[PDB]
Amino acid sequence: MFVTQVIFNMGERAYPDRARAMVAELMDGVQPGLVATLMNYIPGTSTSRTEFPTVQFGGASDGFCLLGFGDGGGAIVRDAVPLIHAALARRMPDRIIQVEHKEHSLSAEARPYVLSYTVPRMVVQKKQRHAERLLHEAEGKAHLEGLFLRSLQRQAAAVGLPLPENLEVEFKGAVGNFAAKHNPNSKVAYRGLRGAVFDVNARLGGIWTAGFMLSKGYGQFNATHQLSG
Amino acid sequence: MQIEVLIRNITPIFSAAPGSYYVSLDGTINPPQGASRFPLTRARTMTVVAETGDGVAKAVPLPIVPGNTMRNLLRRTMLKDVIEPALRDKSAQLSIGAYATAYAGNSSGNPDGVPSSFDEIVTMRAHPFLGLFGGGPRMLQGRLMVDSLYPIHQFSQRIIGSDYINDSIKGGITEIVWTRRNDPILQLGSPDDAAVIEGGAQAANDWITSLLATTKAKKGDNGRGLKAFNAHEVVIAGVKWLWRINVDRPSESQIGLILLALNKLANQRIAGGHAKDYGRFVIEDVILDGESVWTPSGVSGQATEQFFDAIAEALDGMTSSEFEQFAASAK
Amino acid sequence: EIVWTRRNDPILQLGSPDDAAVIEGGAQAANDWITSLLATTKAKKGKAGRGLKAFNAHEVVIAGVKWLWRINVDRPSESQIGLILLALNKLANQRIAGGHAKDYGRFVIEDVILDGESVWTPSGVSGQATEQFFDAIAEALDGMTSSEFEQFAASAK
Amino acid sequence: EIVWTRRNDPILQLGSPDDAAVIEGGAQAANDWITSLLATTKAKKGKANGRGLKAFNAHEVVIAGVKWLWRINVDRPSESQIGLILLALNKLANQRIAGGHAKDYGRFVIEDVILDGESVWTPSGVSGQATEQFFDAIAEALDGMTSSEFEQFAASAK
RNA sequence: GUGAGCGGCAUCCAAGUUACGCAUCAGAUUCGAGACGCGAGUAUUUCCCGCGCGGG
Repeated sequence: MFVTQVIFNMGERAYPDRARAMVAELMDGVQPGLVATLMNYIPGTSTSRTEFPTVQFGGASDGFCLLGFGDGGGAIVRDAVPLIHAALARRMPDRIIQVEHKEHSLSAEARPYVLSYTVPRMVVQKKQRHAERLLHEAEGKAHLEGLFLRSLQRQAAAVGLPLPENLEVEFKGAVGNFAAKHNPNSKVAYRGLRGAVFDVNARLGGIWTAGFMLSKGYGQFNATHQLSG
Repeated sequence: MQIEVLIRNITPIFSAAPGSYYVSLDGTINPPQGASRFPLTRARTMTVVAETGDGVAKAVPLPIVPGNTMRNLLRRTMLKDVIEPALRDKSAQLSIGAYATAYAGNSSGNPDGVPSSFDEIVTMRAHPFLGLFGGGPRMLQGRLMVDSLYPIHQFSQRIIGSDYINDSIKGGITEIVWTRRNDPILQLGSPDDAAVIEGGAQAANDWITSLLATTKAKKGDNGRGLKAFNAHEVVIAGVKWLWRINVDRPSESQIGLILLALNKLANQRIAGGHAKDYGRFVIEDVILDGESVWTPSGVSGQATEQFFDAIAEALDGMTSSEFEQFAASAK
Repeated sequence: EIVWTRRNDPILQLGSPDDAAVIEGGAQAANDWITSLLATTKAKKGKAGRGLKAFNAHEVVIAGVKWLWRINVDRPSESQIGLILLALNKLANQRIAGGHAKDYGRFVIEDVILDGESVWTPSGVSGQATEQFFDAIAEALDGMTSSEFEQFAASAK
Repeated sequence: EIVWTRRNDPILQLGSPDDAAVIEGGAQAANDWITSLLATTKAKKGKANGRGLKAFNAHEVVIAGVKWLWRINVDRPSESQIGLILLALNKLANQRIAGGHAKDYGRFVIEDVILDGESVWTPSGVSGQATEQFFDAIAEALDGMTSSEFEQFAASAK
């Protein structure tokens, strides 16, 4: 029930995707086993795994953050930080990279009270045939709480955490919209919504995630530091 | 010769109790396993029998300063402030063994095992310093009965008495003080900060990489690392204490020596917390066989002038020969 | 209760040139002492005369407990009872056992029971019931000579 | 239980000329005593004929508070003899069972006295209606007792 | 009917007196509750993982 969060203070605030590319280039030199383990690539290939990715990325005020879900992903992050830190030190000799490790406890429990949660960035579209289902909010809303519940169940199963069988998550409203871009060469921008708020009948602990393509660092939110309503 | 010294500490007293104790983040001493448990250095306590107002007697822990600590405080005051200057004025030097015997009662851990001649016994027991404390190779009985420092509390009334019932405190007099330790390198965030370090950024990054390497092991030592959050327990400030000194038939020189030490006692801290200025106290009253000889200028008045004259006369004719004979091993 | 006692090495606490100014040889003697201590410690640890540093414990009865002391005499004279009561009047001036350095053994008498009768006053053993004992022992002391002690201690062979 | 006992040389606890003032000769006598003690101790250590006053030994005792059974049988006694035994039992607790006079050893209290399967012990002592005849008989015997019987018993034929 | 038959080692007695586990010994030296959660990036499809639909 442990999710290991590691913060790298590059000195300059870093993009998620740019950080992913930079570390992938840096990892490419070092032992390939750790490389393929880190970016969830099958040994010998470069394919994204069907199963819930456990090691992912994320932004920070002065760098990028490592989020290793589950016991296995936490262990991978724990024995991978020294090598990536050494690589970062080698790559930037003009700045001092500093690392602090925060090992969190992950748990989720149900309460009769309705708990309101906010997510900064949301992605709800992958393919145009799926966007045909997203053509209007009438079909969009069901897809929304469906995605939230599916993501919660997926991460609970991946970390082996029992989840309240009587959950009812309800999307509340929207504030802003953005665009999600998978690769620099890709012209397609996926759907993106900012200031998303939803109601859930459970007290969420640790850090949870929702959206698509966990391996970049979008759609993340810390339930612990967000308090509640 | 009964001496009762009233002591009020203007800083907390920290006499650490031996052993490893753990405290939670909310002050729970020895908290149940599972929650955060930080090490706690408890304050010295002595279980004593006391009445809590219900008329029955029960053993309760009373935070004290151990009597041996106070005896050594008196010895160090006398030496460093009265006898060492007296020997330096005559340019007299104590040998290394004599210095060890004067400062700790003996020079080695192996006692001689044989008695001393009666002439030697009377010579040392008449000495202003060695008579008070004694010890040495051939173990000698000192004239000084130095007791522990007892706070004036409702729990010590069965011990100290009810004479000082006006200074008593009913509640607890201990407090948890939380200390930390941040890593110096972990505070470095800019390249110009580490310009003094050999290699600067490279050395700092290597050191933190080593820290991460030694931190990877959580569960299944050497190089623990400069990081800690522990706590210690201190007797709170302002509490009034009682120190009782009994002396077995002293000469006036020895009483004058003790009075001089009491005059210069406030210049030395009681116990522990040197780094944190703990142990600072002021003497509020000195009672010599039921009479108060304490003045705002210290121990003065015509009631104690003979003691000061005797100790001054003894110091003006004091040589290292007595200490050398006392510390000499007969085996 | 358990009291933890510690003994320090004065030279280890000696860390100023003025502190060693009183020692013969000055800093050289202290350095020799410290290095000899280090050598002895290393030899003893490797091996698997004793230095000054120590850490012990001694176990004491807590302060404030009441005790009962039973003194029985078979067919005593008035002078002997008077002597016992005189000793009990001045008994609190002496310590019971052990811990002279640390002022252990101090006590106060709460009551003295004399064949079922309490003869303890706030100012000691006083009262008409004890007057004859004190008078008899005073007379005996006024008539006390060393000849009895010398005759008692003289060997018969 | 085992009790440890010590003996001390009094001259070794002298610490002032006042303590030795009562001693004839005084400091000289104390010094002579201590010198003789040191010489004797060195001789005994080397040899390993007077003995000093320093002693450390132990003696073994039965712990306090344990209950004991004492069985007394008498071969067809007269009522005077039974009454005498009962009186001795009544005044027995004032005595002490065995050695240890200095340390007040041997003190006890009688809890129950059983006389031919029946309890005859009261808080006051051996009493009751069943013991009246014995006490009256022993009182009469004491009133009529004289030294003539003892003198005749102790007299030797030759 | 065995050199058999018959036959009380029994009575009385104090292990007791005297004796300090005591003298001497700093729980001391160092260290911040003050740091850590994104307003980071375009328009509609591209190699593919499970098999209309889930999803790099």
